[PDB]
Amino acid sequence: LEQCVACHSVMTPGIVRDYNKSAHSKAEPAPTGCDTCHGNNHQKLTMPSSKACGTAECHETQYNEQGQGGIGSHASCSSFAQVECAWSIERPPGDTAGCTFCHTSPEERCSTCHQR
Amino acid sequence: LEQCVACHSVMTPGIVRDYNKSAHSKAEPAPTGCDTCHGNNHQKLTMPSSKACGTAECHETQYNEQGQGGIGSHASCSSFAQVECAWSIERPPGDTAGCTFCHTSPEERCSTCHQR
Amino acid sequence: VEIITHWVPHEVYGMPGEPDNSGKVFFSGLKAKYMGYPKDAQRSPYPGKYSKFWKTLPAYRYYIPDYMYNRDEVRPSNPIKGTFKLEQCVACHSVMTPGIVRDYNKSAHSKAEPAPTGCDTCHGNNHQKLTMPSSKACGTAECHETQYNEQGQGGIGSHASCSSFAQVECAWSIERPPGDTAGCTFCHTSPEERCSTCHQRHQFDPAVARRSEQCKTCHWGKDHRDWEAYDIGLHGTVYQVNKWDTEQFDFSKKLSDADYVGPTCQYCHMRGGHHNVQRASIVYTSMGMSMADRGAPLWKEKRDRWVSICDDCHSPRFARENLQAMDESVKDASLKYRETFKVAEDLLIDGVLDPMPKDLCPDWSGQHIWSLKIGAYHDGEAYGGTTGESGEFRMSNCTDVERLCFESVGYFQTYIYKGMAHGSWNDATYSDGSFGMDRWLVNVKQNASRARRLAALEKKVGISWQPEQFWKTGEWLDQLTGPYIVKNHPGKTIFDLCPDPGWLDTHHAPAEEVEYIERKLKELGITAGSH
Amino acid sequence: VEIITHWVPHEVYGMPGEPDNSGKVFFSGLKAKYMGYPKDAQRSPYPGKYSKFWKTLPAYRYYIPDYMYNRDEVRPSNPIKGTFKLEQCVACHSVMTPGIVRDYNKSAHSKAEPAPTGCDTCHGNNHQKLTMPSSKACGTAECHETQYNEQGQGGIGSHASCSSFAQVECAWSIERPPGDTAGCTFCHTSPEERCSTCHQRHQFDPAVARRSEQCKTCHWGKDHRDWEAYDIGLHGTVYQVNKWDTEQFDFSKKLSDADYVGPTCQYCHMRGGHHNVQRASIVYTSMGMSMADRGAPLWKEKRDRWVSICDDCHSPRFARENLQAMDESVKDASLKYRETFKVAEDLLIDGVLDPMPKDLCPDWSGQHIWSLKIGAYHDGEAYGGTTGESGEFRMSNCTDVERLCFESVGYFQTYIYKGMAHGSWNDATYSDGSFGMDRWLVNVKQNASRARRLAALEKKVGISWQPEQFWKTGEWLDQLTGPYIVKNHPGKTIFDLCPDPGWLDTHHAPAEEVEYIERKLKELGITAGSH
Amino acid sequence: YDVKPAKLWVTAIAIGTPIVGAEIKVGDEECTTGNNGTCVFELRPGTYAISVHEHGGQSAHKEVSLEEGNILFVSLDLGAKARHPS
Ligand code: HEC
Ligand code: HEC
Ligand code: HEC
Ligand code: HEC
Ligand code: HEC
Ligand code: HEC
Ligand code: HEC
Ligand code: HEC
Ligand code: HEC
Ligand code: HEC
Ligand code: HEC
Ligand code: HEC
Ligand code: HEC
Ligand code: HEC
Repeated sequence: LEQCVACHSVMTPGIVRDYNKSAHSKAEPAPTGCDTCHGNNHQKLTMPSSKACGTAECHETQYNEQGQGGIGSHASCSSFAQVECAWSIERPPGDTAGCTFCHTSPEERCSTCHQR
Repeated sequence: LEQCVACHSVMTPGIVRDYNKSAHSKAEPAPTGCDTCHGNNHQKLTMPSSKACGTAECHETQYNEQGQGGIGSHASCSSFAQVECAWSIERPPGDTAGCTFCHTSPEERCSTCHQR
Repeated sequence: VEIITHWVPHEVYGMPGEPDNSGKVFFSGLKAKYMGYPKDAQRSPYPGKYSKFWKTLPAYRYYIPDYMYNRDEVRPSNPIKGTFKLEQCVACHSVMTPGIVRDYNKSAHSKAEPAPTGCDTCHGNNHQKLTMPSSKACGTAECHETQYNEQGQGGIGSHASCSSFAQVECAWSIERPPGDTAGCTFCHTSPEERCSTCHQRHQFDPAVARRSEQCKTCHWGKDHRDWEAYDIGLHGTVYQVNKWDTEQFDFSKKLSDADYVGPTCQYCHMRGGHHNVQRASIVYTSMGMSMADRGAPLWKEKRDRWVSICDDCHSPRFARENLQAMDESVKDASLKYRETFKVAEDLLIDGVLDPMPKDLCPDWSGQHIWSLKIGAYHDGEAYGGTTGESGEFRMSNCTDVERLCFESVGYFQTYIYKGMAHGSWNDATYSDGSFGMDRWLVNVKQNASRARRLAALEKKVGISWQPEQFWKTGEWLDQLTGPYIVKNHPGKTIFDLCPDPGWLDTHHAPAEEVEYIERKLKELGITAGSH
Repeated sequence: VEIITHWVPHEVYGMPGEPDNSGKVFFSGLKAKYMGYPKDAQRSPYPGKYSKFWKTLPAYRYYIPDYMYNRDEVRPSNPIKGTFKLEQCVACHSVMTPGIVRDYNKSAHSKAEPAPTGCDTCHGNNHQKLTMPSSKACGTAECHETQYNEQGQGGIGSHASCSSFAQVECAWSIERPPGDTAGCTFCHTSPEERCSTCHQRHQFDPAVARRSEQCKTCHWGKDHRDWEAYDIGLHGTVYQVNKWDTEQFDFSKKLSDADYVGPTCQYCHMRGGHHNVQRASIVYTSMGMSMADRGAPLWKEKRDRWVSICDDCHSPRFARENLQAMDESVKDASLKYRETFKVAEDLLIDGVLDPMPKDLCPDWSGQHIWSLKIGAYHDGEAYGGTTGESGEFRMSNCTDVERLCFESVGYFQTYIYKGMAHGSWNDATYSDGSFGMDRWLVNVKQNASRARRLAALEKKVGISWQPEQFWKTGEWLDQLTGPYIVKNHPGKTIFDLCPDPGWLDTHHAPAEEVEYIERKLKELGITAGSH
Repeated sequence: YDVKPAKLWVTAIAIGTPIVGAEIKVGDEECTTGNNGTCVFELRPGTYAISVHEHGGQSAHKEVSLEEGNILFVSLDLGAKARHPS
């Protein structure tokens, strides 16, 4: 984790500035660090979805709460509305690029509302 | 310079620990930093020889002093003894690898005697 | 300098044929009936496979204390009687053996709460039925199982097997009379058997254990210049210059949190405080006598892990390429030796070796197998023994050529590996390194030249050269096991006489290591080896 | 590495036939005309039996100062005139030789009341009549008679006789040009003659004298690895790790109160601060070249005393048995040498030794006695010399077989004794110990084989081998005492030419020593030895 | 000395959607997925075989070599046949 922080503190300064402010960094006995969310192997990095945040050991409560939503909620706005979006499928990508960027977020990424 | 120190403090900790102890780091008005000896561009890094240390603005005195040496001195132990070393040339490299590591240092690298 | 035969009271001077164990002065130690080791002295037999031929001294009791001391059939008699409390131990020894109590008192064992780890915890209460605490005693689950188990993780050539394999089944030790090879018992048993290694009894200070010098008392000298290479290298220069400066070397800090200016033996080999000292080693190479390119793609992970250790104070490139130079120096070394062994091998196939193996005093087994014969490379008439069986590799009781080969590979080569590994440039060149192997090759050549020039003359003059009596027998040679076995058990070898399973038979390589090799070999497409 | 014949100005290159003392550079030291030592240089003759043949250098004046400096006939000139007060010595030398005054001012001598032991007290007031203070000067009744007398209690091979016997009657030193063996004068004279030994001038600090390293300057190297054995052993490991930790080693304490974690040379050899360093020694064994079972009942009381010293930090049993192991190593070592010697002796008796002593350059005495001949054991025509007379034991001016024998007993064997005595297991085995003797035995056997094979061939072909000229004469050989005596005093030996009584004539073993041995031999019923 | 165990996340997907009630086998350890479709395993260093089974009859396999203190997220898709009503 030390290495992630040190290297990125210069490479992507803003991310480290944000991380250091976050409760995740201060957590004990062990912090929720870059490696906890992204992995240790730089050749096998991963992007943490809502499923990653919503693990039983972490924030299952919020994941399950959100997941209670029906059609047209934050629970389905990617899986239904966007993944089966008529216009997006119909057209060249880029025509409706913004739709991917907007619709997927609430369901898939918990950096929504509370920014990473 | 800040970036050299911050990144290497974790990547190569010992070097930064050493650097911080050195008078070079404390020098004013401007410190003799990693960039001063190695360069700013990480794709165009350089290793500082005795010539680099012995610049008029820096330690010309010690460079000139050492350079007063004749044959078989610290002034010629690389350029003569090693560069024209019969056995080293004759043999596969590795047979006499140690000779390169030992002979070049006094003449070429001022990290001799006072460690980097 | 003379062999002084004056001044010393005349009445003590030893005369020819008088026992050596009389204690009389024999000048240069000559003309004395070799009486041999006190076979009557109360002691224990060594454990293991070659138990029956293991001649032991009393001193040997302390060195494998589990078998050689703690048994009711082997325990030495003690003048002091009664079963004592801890307060009693401490009161009495504080004047009887004062140094021990000063030590124990300094130790944390004495302060431990609620109950202290006291003399009796490690030795017992009954002063008649006293025990000596082995590694197992320290390494109880209740106590220090962690470090014990860590250490036991070690494979062959480690602190986990250095007694039970390398010593209990030590060729020469068995062959020779004890005392000849006494130092071998005192040095090999310690790490595996006695946890007072590195952190000395009875103080057991981790602070002093974390010091490089601790390793020197074994890792020095003729067949492993570990200390000498480290000490004289720039790491050792840094170490010696700084080791008492607390801003540079703080020995109180645990290795985990250790931020020295330069590395210690422990910093690299006992990284994290891991008691398996071999935990970071790439592959076992018989002391550096066997050859391997450790930089090769096969060992890429293990060499990368090494680069991760150097990483603390150097750029990966610097270390990576430095550890490469070692590999080259290792490869160029085995080149030289191949030419050396060739010159030696030729004299045997040609048969003009002076003398041949069959003429020499029989080896520890009683066989007349070639010295330098490596079983898994050599087979035939001129070699001797069964298929795939090696000779008794040694520097003793053999030709100069056989000697200068062993010397070259088993000493001088090991200065290039350990010399280059540790940053001593001279140990791998001028100081009996590469240039030493050079020297020996010249010496081996000339010693073949002479052996040929002569054996050619004796053919063209028609003399049949008889190997001298001193190759067969001699005052010392006669004391060895070979001559005994030849005479007493004529239709058998030492292996025939000692049938029981060896250490190798019971102790295997870890599964995770075999797996890694197979994976990396198929990964790169390189075939495997034979049996 | 080349013999560099460039860069340096040619004007200073020595050409063939030119004097070596010209100051010109002779490449590889070749082609120079040997001029020898400056015999016009103001100096002193050496004292003792062989004064006439003792070639001396000016520097030697300091080393046996009573005879070589303090006599009016010998005292060197001095550019500074006048007789001075102490204040004047200090003031002038504080600038002229700053370090000496710095040391003096730190010393207790300077602070002493009512009057200080000043420069003048030790050197004199008259600058034209300065003297160098010997051990006799320090050991005056008014001063340090105690330490002088203590040291003086030592027998042969002690600090009491290392100048007067060992050095003053040193065969090799007398035989050779001075400078060849200059180091021997500088090393040997000191303990007996100069009390600046151990506690350096001009500070004379007992605290620095208590440090183990003090002994290393003399007690190291080829023929006595005393320091090396101690240093690398666990005692030396403990020492190096702890020596600067005041809690483990307090050098301010007197040796009577020494409560170290581990022992120092002084702790064992100078028990209680006694200056007779040999006090605890069991029996003199000629540097350990001669052999004795020190663990034999004969020496029970003396061995028990050693156990009393080890007792401080070990159980009696542990120490006793460890020293028993030493005894066994010593006995097994001489077993090997007996085999080695037999090979060499057989070559002489069979007359096939290449060459025989008669064809070598004459020894220091001017005789052709066999190098390895021990007068107490050897007698015959082949050995040479009168009955009971020994040869000049040497590694020089002899055959390889003679040389290797000297090396085996004179170097390697001593590593076993000193090694085992000080706890260096590798010094007793791998590091030129037991296995050193093994290697040399092989080397001797090979050399014997070759010499016998040549002799056999020469007989059959009808060549009578004429020993080469270089065995008899040579640039160095010609400068020795041997050739000079043969040429200039044809019928006589050095003993004839130096008839004065020697050290052995005036110095005998103490009454108590003879008394002890006689008592113990009667007690055990062992026959007394011969002359 | 403490050997820091590796942490392995295994996510079971059916063309994007998480599989609920799938069983993941890693070494000797078993986990039946919740709403996440994700199981977290704490494992000692070594080579392991990951297998994801679901009651439809679809399986996914991956072999993984874990070092000391490794963190790895593994995402295995079992295809459209692994998607079941309700
Ligand atoms: C026999 C198998 C052994 C036992 C039991 C123990 N040791 Fe050691 N040891 C060594 C060092 C350099 C240290 C310091 C380690 C560090 O800084 O992390 C230690 C430490 C211990 C400790 C303290 C436990 C702790 O780390 O908190 C214990 C209880 C311990 N050791 C037990 C060095 C060596 C060594 C030299 C090579 C040997 C042979 C052993 N230790 C063996 C044992
Ligand atoms: C973009 C990343 C969003 C942010 C930030 C917030 N919401 Fe959202 N919300 C978003 C989408 C794409 C959808 C549904 C799309 C679909 O599948 O039809 C929603 C849904 C809601 C709803 C439900 C609407 C319905 O018709 O039932 C509500 C009430 C809602 N969102 C509220 C809401 C609030 C209060 C937010 C701030 C805290 C918020 N959303 C953030 C996209 C995004
Ligand atoms: C290795 C990196 C060295 C260190 C550290 C020191 N010296 Fe050195 N020295 C070294 C070499 C390779 C050579 C000469 C090689 C050659 O071209 O022949 C020298 C030379 C000297 C000399 C001159 C020797 C001569 O024959 O004229 C001296 C007097 C000398 N070195 C002393 C010296 C001292 C005192 C050092 C410590 C402060 C020192 N050297 C460091 C290699 C290295
Ligand atoms: C003597 C009592 C020892 C001390 C003190 C230390 N070590 Fe050791 N070590 C010793 C032996 C007898 C052996 C192996 C013998 C054998 O069975 O072949 C070892 C082994 C090692 C190794 C492994 C070498 C290899 O596998 O080829 C290493 C890396 C090692 N030892 C390092 C080491 C260090 C760093 C020590 C000080 C802390 C140390 N050893 C102490 C004997 C002794
Ligand atoms: C106290 C000041 C000591 C005296 C006097 C002697 N020894 Fe010692 N010895 C001492 C220590 C602190 C140690 C280190 C203990 C450890 O755990 O390693 C030793 C070590 C030895 C050893 C080697 C260790 C072993 O194999 O057990 C030997 C063989 C040994 N000591 C023997 C010995 C003998 C024979 C002594 C008298 C001449 C002697 N020691 C003196 C502390 C002290
Ligand atoms: C780190 C900077 C090291 C220090 C300090 C010491 N050694 Fe080492 N050692 C180091 C390396 C990189 C290697 C080579 C490993 C490889 O296989 O490539 C070694 C080698 C050894 C060995 C042989 C190990 C083997 O063959 O498996 C031994 C026994 C050993 N080193 C011991 C040792 C001792 C006693 C040290 C203190 C003086 C020491 N080493 C210092 C790296 C480093
Ligand atoms: C000038 C005074 C220097 C400053 C400031 C820093 N370093 Fe340096 N560095 C210097 C020398 C003379 C050398 C030796 C060069 C050679 O040719 O061998 C170095 C070497 C390095 C290295 C590589 C060698 C190694 O140990 O791995 C690295 C990676 C390095 N230096 C990095 C470094 C950093 C990060 C610094 C800032 C803190 C720094 N150096 C300062 C001279 C000088
Ligand atoms: C050189 C100046 C010496 C110093 C410093 C020390 N010793 Fe010595 N020692 C020296 C000589 C030349 C001799 C004897 C030479 C001879 O005449 O044979 C000795 C003798 C001893 C002995 C007796 C050896 C024997 O065979 O009986 C001992 C035990 C001894 N020395 C120990 C010793 C110690 C412990 C010292 C340090 C305090 C020490 N010596 C200093 C030369 C020198
Ligand atoms: C090394 C082998 C020594 C030689 C040679 C001499 N001395 Fe020493 N001396 C030595 C030691 C280790 C010590 C300290 C011993 C102790 O008791 O702790 C000493 C001490 C002295 C002292 C101080 C006496 C006291 O009060 O304890 C004196 C005055 C002294 N020595 C004088 C002395 C003289 C006159 C010597 C020449 C004959 C001499 N010493 C030789 C070590 C050694
Ligand atoms: C105590 C543990 C010792 C320390 C520390 C040192 N030595 Fe020792 N030495 C010791 C013993 C038990 C013996 C054997 C004596 C015997 O005959 O049983 C020795 C031997 C010597 C000798 C030879 C003396 C002789 O009589 O022939 C010498 C010259 C000697 N030791 C010197 C010496 C020096 C210089 C030491 C410091 C480095 C040293 N010894 C350490 C016990 C101990
Ligand atoms: C009286 C004094 C005691 C008491 C009360 C204890 N010990 Fe001992 N011990 C004593 C002596 C004099 C000796 C040495 C005997 C000799 O060799 O001359 C010992 C010896 C030991 C040993 C060493 C045994 C050996 O070398 O093989 C040990 C390990 C030992 N003692 C331990 C010990 C313990 C644990 C005690 C308390 C229960 C204890 N001793 C009491 C003297 C005395
Ligand atoms: C159980 C009881 C035992 C046994 C059999 C041994 N020791 Fe230990 N040891 C023990 C305790 C409770 C402590 C105190 C610190 C702690 O709780 O861990 C120790 C201490 C040590 C230390 C560290 C000393 C220090 O930090 O200053 C060492 C290095 C040590 N012990 C080693 C050791 C060895 C080598 C033993 C066998 C010979 C041994 N111990 C026995 C508890 C116990
Ligand atoms: C080098 C030689 C030397 C120069 C040539 C001279 C003349 C001597 C004299 C001797 C003699 C004689 C002895 C006695 C032993 C014998 O077998 O003849 C020898 C002893 C010796 C020891 C004692 C070691 C022991 O007894 O255990 C020591 C400490 C010696 C060291 C000096 C040395 C100082 C560094 C140098 C140079 C020589 N010796 Fe010696 N000496 N010596 N020696
Ligand atoms: C090992 C060898 C080596 C490897 C092969 C090479 C090529 C050299 C080169 C030389 C030469 C040339 C000299 C000059 C002298 C001559 O006679 O040719 C030699 C000097 C040398 C010294 C100087 C000592 C002095 O002048 O008093 C030093 C300090 C050397 C040490 C290095 C060494 C480092 C540990 C290693 C390896 C070699 N030398 Fe050298 N060198 N050298 N040398």
